[PDB]
Amino acid sequence: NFQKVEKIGEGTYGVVYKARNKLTGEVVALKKIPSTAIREISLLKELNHPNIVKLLDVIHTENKLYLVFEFLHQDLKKFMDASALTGIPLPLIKSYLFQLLQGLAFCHSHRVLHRDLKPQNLLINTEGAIKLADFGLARAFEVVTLWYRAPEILLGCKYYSTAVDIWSLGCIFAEMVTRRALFPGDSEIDQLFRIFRTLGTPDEVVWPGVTSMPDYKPSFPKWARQDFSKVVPPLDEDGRSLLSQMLHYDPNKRISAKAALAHPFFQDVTKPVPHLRL
Ligand SMILES: CC(C)c1cnn2c(NCc3ccccc3)cc(NC[C@@H]3CCNC[C@H]3O)nc12
Repeated sequence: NFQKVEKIGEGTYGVVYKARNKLTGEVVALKKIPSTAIREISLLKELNHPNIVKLLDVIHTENKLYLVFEFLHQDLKKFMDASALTGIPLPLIKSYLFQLLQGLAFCHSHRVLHRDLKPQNLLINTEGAIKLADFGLARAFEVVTLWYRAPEILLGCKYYSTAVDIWSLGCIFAEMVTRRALFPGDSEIDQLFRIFRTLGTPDEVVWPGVTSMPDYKPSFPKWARQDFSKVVPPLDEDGRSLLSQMLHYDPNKRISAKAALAHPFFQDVTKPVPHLRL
């Protein structure tokens, strides 16, 4: 029912093609991937928001799974690699952050988490919109990147909360601003140790219950924190204050997406259009 145009990427969950529906003329992203997955995925069809890549259809046929998504022309990694010499301008960074926080406040209010936010999962159009892609696919179901993984996941917490998406988004914010990934780990311990080196080794004072976590070891080295002004210059004081609340160790103290939308950093938010080369 779909004509493959080109290979657009390769996810955890299978390979993705830009495709054309032969009956409608519609251009879509076709992703080819147990009764349990079916019901979860079908619940995603109703989870609709302008800052979430629209799931158009779930095609369970000939004992196979295809997800048909809205197509967007560009991802945030490629826009960042392409914006490398001058950086993404601040008003655009802020507008993308604000829109992503809208999409997360939406999903989280419906008790749906992403779990794997990353620049390659954040898709942009020519209208200045940014959208979350693959929402809900990790709960429904190449080396997987760890750079955006929240410390409670890395510490083996089995029951992650919406706080894990705020951490990832925090990491992406820092990266848009500095033009470098914040925590580029290449293994779980390297990832954890890069977080500790920047934010301090967490203890019982900043994160109660931490030393009881499954993969916590008393033997972790103990590094002191660094100042956000060393970590993300040239971000201003409001952006630094928001980021630090998005990067709180304790997931219970981490700001929510809805509180983050009220933060003074967003007082002058606007919706710029990007210069996009397609
Ligand atoms: C949510 C999906 C299925 C969708 C809709 N548009 N789009 C684009 N568009 C950006 C793009 C366009 C042309 C060439 C490369 C990338 C890229 C893309 N890449 C797939 C990766 C692997 C699976 N999960 C999402 C992403 O990490 N997935 C999607």
